[PDB]
Amino acid sequence: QQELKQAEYQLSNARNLHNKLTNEMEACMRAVQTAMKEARDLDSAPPVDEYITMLETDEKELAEVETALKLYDELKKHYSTIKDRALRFNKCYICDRDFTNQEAAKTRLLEKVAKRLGDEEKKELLEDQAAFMKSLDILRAVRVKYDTYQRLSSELPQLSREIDSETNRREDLVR
Amino acid sequence: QQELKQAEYQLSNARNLHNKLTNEMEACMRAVQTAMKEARDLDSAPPVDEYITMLETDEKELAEVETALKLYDELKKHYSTIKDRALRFNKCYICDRDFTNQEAAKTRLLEKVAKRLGDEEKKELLEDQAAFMKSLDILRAVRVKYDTYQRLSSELPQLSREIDSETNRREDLVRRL
Amino acid sequence: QQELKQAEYQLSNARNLHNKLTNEMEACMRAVQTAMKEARDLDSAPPVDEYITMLETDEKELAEVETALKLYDELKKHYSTIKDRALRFNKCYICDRDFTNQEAAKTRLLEKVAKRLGDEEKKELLEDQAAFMKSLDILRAVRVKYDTYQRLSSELPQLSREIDSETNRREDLVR
Amino acid sequence: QQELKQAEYQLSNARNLHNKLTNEMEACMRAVQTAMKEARDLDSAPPVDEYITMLETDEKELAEVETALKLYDELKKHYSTIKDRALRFNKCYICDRDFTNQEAAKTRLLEKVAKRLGDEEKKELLEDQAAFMKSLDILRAVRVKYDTYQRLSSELPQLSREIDSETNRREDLVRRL
Ligand SMILES: [Zn+2]
Ligand SMILES: [Zn+2]
Repeated sequence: QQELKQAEYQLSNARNLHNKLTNEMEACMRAVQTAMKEARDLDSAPPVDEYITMLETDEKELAEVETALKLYDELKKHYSTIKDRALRFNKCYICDRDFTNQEAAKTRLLEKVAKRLGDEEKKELLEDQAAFMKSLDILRAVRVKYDTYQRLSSELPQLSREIDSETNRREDLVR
Repeated sequence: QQELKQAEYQLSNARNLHNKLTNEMEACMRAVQTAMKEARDLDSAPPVDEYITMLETDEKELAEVETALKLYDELKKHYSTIKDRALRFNKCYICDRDFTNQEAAKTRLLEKVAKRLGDEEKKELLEDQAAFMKSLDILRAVRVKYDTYQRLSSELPQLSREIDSETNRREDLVRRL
Repeated sequence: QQELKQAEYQLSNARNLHNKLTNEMEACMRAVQTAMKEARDLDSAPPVDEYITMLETDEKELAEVETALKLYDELKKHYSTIKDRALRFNKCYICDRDFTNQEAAKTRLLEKVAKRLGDEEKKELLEDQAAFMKSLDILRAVRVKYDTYQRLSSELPQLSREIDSETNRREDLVR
Repeated sequence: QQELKQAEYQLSNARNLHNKLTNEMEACMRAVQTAMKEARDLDSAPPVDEYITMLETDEKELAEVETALKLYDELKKHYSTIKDRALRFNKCYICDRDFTNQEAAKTRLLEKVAKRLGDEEKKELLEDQAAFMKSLDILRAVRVKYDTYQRLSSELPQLSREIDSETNRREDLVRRL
């Protein structure tokens, strides 16, 4: 008799805890699926297990375009010193030979370096940086909801074992 | 009085949980503090909430040396094509003028590109990439322990206020009875 | 008269040189006026000595937009670290207070920094840097021609006076 | 032979002009070499054609410290508005939350911002701006001398060929006697 009230109370606490934890897990899954759907502009939401890959892709695809942005800048520094020493000082930067009576060789150099540094590349990979940064921010915002979804996926079966064991304890304890 | 028995049972469970959760936050705190001490080889462990600044520091200091390595490679490609067109084809790559009877200017070019080349910059950037990646991995390993320490820092005051309220009810009600 | 032959000889050389140098000055003037017309996209070419003021105009208008580009990037780092901590770590970066039960204050922070992260300004002042660099290169290309025009404007009067002195010499030396 | 004496007269003028223009080139070279020595306080004068790298490096080292000064001022403006909203209105500028019953968090904000507000960095950037502008002005003062030395290095060999032709032809015209 006396401990059956504890067995019933424990089982009731564990049932209600499992229900509440399940609801929170489902909410986190919805939120993370909504983020995955909008982050890449998907027509239907992917499986929750795909968030880790979508986040790693974004973390890398952003780092790639940011390396490429500094790459363009450092190359454009070098090509500008080539053009400047030709225009300002009548000279090829690499071999330090002047262009006196050699205006065609100077013209060829300038027409070459002008084709090394168009602006449309910078426009495009700045648009890429903007899109990958937006997408990564959307996935970073739900990181803690995926992590709670993950730990609740380990905690709910452990609690369910406790519920089933206490259910059998109750079913025995009647006599 | 079954309602007082429930009130004492409800406070028991709460006090015991605040104990279990306090022990878990404190373990999380010791784990993240030792990881912070280890990651930067510190003489004593920093405050628990310096974790975010040194994680963000390692994330960006690693990204910097990885951009610098990729930059060095691209510059080394370009300078190699300059050296190669001078050695293989007797030409300056930029202006398309040969070095026939100009061996001193060819020599100059080659000595210049040889100074825009060198092992030490890649060697020491690779050591820095290895060091920041080690430090970042040590801090990333405890990310989940920092996040639970933080969530428990919200939950313990809420649970503590709930106990205080329950304790007051237990006091007021045992006086009534 | 041997020295009258020598006089008519050097007077003639000076006269022909004054012509040659006059034609070189005029060729330089037309080149720098053409550069000034195309550099700022003018309906008519300006006076030759407007060159130095519009050159140092382009030098400083370029330096301004390049400082503003570097400024925008540094500000965008600060605003991004503020956004990042709010999204990733649920804290305000400045005061180190979390947003638990305060998601309206978190939302206010994120909306405020988003209004500090627009790329229209970068798009526009990258067009400005491209435009001022083009005009500065056009004006830099003719710098040496302008400097020759300037030195010949000192030399031609000096030589002109020489001719006239040798003309008086010749006119005196006939008898 | 009047045509031979006209050829001797032409040769004499070219020879004397080459001498005059050579003396002018050497005067230009000396001036730019002493200016390069002065601009960076060098203990021996560099080769005349290093003038372009010295001018380009002075232009960019000046321009970057002038950008750094503008950077520091805009950062100091932003940090001043953070300090001011905390001191004057008891509030965090970023999140719009007051510091009532939170004066430790207010104190942390103010101490963090005080560690950004360092005036020594402006002193050092102004010292560097002063030094690079002095250096650049020394090199800009000799710009016209270097551009002169450069045009004369094209003209003297052309005139030297003309001499070598006329010195051959004079000797041919006395062989013709
Ligand atoms: Zn070349
Ligand atoms: Zn705040």
